[PDB]
Amino acid sequence: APVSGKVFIQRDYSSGTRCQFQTKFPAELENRIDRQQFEETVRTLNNLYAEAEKLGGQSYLEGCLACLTAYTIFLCMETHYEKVLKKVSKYIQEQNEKIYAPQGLLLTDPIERGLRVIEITIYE
Amino acid sequence: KVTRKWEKLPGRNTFCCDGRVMMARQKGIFYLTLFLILGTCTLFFAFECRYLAVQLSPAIPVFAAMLFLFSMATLLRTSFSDPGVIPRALPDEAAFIEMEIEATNGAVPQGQRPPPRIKNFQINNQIVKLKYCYTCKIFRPPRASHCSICDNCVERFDHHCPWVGNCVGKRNYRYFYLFILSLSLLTIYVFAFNIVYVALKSLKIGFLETLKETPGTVLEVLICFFTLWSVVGLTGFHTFLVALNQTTNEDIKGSWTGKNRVQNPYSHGNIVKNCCEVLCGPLPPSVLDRRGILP
Ligand SMILES: CCCCCCCCCCCC(=O)OC[C@H](COP(=O)([O-])O)OC(=O)CCCCCCCCCCC
Ligand SMILES: *C(=O)CCCCCCCCCCCCCCC
Ligand SMILES: *C(=O)CCCCCCCCCCCCCCC
Ligand SMILES: *C(=O)CCCCCCCCCCCCCCC
Ligand SMILES: [Zn+2]
Ligand SMILES: [Zn+2]
Repeated sequence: APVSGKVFIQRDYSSGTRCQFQTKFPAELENRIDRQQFEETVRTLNNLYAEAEKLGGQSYLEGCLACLTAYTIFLCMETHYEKVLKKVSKYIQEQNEKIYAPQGLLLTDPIERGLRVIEITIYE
Repeated sequence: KVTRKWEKLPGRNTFCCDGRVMMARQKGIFYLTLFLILGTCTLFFAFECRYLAVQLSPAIPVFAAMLFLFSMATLLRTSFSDPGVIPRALPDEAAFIEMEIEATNGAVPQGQRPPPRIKNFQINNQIVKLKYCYTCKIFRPPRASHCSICDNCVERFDHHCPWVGNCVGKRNYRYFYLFILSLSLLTIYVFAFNIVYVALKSLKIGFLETLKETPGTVLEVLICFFTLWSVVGLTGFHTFLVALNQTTNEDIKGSWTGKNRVQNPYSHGNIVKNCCEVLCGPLPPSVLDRRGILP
């Protein structure tokens, strides 16, 4: 498919140094998709990445359980962050195939671009 | 044959055991560290633990082996792993970023170098200024920096420690700190128990004959004395940067420890939560897939 222009949802460091994406609405995205579903998608991604970097009890328990084995357990077990990046990828592809592809837009997984931006590709 | 994503991945890193490793090019001193650790621990386990197990409690060599296996696992995990490298900007995204930059710069005075490309953010009620990287063609995310040796922007950069043979960033700083701590413990342990062995065996045979039996004891004493005199100071320095939640690259700049003493926005105002977030928190995976399949 041919490309008409690319916009990027820059990262947001306001709350901290943890993965959280900005909620600003692009100017080029106007007349192509209603702001409600875009805000929803960004909010769901924000909540997922918050569940990823969420400190507390589970994270510290898993860390200590790994340190009890000289960090040799990460050769066989998938860590929490990957166990939620899988959900992030699944949600992104399903949301794309559901609502984004009909409008002529593509939503990429931020794990490809280095967890820095979201490369929304506008087609014509 | 398949074309993995590491033979094309730019940078000055080395990839062995098929790509599942990532180390610097100047890994000369890494072999020296490995040989020193292994040789001293084998000298111990072969000339002093035997005696201290036959004629003392049999827990000494088992505990020493536990400490040594921990130290080796953490050192190999610090060296082999990916220190959190940021992938370079693709041509279109870099072009778009630089377009925004030049559009925001406006008319530049002639004969004067354009002002440094600096973006200012608000992190935890604090003014934080990122800096452009003319090689990666991105804006360095907060706490990131550029290793001039490896030539790839490491995330939460600390320093390019060659004694472990790899950068030290975010994904392998807990392992580096635990390797340093366990090596300091193992050094204090081997030193104390070698002194105990010499005393307990000289009380039975004498000093000259004990020394003439194995010079491995004085060899290990020298090695452990110098290794302690360095590594203990190192771990004392790091136990105060894993608590205030700072990085060596920032302490060198003297930003938070200087005239201003303004709060580092990445901290938490505590020492327990900081230690927990830096040591036992959650870490991201490798953001550049190396075992990926290129077209
Ligand atoms: C005294 C000897 C004690 C030995 C204790 C056993 C574990 C020692 C460390 C093994 C290597 C290791 O954990 O390396 C982990 C990193 C992971 O890299 P990444 O996936 O995070 O980019 O790199 C790798 O994934 C390494 C890949 C090659 C090694 C595979 C595991 C070997 C484990 C021991 C097998 C005998
Ligand atoms: C979070 O998940 C881990 C917190 C840091 C653990 C601190 C380790 C202290 C020293 C480890 C060395 C243990 C050697 C075994 C014999 C004592
Ligand atoms: C790729 O470039 C590999 C070269 C770097 C060193 C390779 C050897 C790593 C150490 C492995 C041996 C330690 C295990 C000890 C077993 C008791
Ligand atoms: C690339 O060169 C990958 C090398 C990984 C080296 C791992 C070190 C081997 C550990 C041996 C495990 C225990 C058996 C040895 C006797 C206790
Ligand atoms: Zn760079
Ligand atoms: Zn480097």
